[PDB]
Amino acid sequence: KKPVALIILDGFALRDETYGNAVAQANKPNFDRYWNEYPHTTLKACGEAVGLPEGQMGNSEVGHLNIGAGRIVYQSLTRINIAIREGEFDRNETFLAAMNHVKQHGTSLHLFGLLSDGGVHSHIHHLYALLRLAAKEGVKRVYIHGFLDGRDVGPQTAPQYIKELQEKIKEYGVGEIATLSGRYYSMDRDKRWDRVEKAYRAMVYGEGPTYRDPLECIEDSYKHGIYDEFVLPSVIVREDGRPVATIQDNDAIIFYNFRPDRAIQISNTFTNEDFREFDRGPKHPKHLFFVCLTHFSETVAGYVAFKPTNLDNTIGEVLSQHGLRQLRIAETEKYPHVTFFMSGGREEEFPGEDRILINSPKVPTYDLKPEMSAYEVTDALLKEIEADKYDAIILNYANPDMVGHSGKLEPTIKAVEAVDECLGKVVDAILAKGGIAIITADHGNADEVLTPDGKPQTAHTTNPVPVIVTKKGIKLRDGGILGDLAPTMLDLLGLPQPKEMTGKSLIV
Ligand SMILES: [Mn+2]
Ligand SMILES: [Mn+2]
Repeated sequence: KKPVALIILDGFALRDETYGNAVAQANKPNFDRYWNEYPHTTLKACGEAVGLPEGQMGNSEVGHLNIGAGRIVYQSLTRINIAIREGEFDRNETFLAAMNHVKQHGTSLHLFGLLSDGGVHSHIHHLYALLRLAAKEGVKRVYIHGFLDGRDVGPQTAPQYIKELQEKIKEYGVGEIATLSGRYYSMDRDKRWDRVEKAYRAMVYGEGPTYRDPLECIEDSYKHGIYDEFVLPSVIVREDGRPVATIQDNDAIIFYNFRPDRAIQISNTFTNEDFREFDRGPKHPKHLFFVCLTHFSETVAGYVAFKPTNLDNTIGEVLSQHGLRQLRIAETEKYPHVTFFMSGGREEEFPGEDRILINSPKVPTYDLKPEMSAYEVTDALLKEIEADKYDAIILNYANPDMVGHSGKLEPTIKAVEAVDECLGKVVDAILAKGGIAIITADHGNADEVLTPDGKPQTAHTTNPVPVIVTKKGIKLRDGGILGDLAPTMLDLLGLPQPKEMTGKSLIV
């Protein structure tokens, strides 16, 4: 069994400047030899090249969606942007139905979402559109519960978004910031239900640090070294000390996040009839008209404003269709991208698809353990390779992206070095097995963890990703995009490529 393996170095891109570039500064003997000894090229992993507005950096969802699809996958951010531009956003029946509910049953409208213009999980401009729409629809009571970013934008940038929002609220004549919480608590994706609960109880019970001014809340957090991303779920209160607003029975909630992985958990806490992860308290809110901007999961008992469209014949499906055995492997942090997103937004496994989940280290931030679980993932898979069970393999090494998000150079360099070591073991095992490896990445991050002034850079970059096909004797085209990865794999697998896959094999 000569396996063909697609190895994704999450957040590993190619950038010339070496300043703050942990990818370049790291000692990657393994990666370097393969780059030198095997055919390679770079791919566009951002902007229109992956279904995003021009300029928009890529990410795991977008990245894994496009890699697994073998075509340019139209993204949510773009789609909604167009809706707002074409005046279709204001005609959305789900939004209107939610607005009618609060008006008809005299309740309140609550707006959930990442407060920033990162564009990865949301865009603050989408929130303003809802605020403008709520004002147009005559919705009296509108409350904003913002989740502070600092991961897709500057580490301490919330003040400007809060400011801009406050200005929009005044202009539009509706809205009131009710709570502010770091996305660390309100947008967890590791089933750390303790974090989630914290966000929940601030929102529905008004429990947590209380302030009368959104900005003083932020000022105070920064004062304690707690920045945007990690801001404790706080509650804004009125002159009478009472919370500005708490989610109650029959209230409506519009969660303006369009990325699912970090939205499902809190969405379940709110809509799940029977919920066990933790005790929501006996007086917890019921009968909430819950609206998801896009589809999060079948579990979320709520409506979807922008309904999804099937992604047919993604590599997972073509491999399965041809009786091949495939394995998806990754540690917690990237398990959803190597499975859900890779499979074209599909939850259920394909027949013949196996999955291995390795638990990420039990650390708050991964700068505290740069090697994360890279070693456990390598050992588990090395075993799978010795067994000779799989035809295709999809491995994702989260380290570069996860610790690069810390905005720290040394830890990110350590991370990159840890993965290189692992990468050599994996590819060397593949080759020894007579198989071929496609070493690549979904987008950049670790190529820039410091700003020009030397400050922490906690977000992705727009740099191209590397592409190595460990198959001597071949050449790779150059104007490639992620959507060209799947066709190349099928090419290597010698399987026919579906018409759906509009991408082109990188092999000449
Ligand atoms: Mn990624
Ligand atoms: Mn990332």
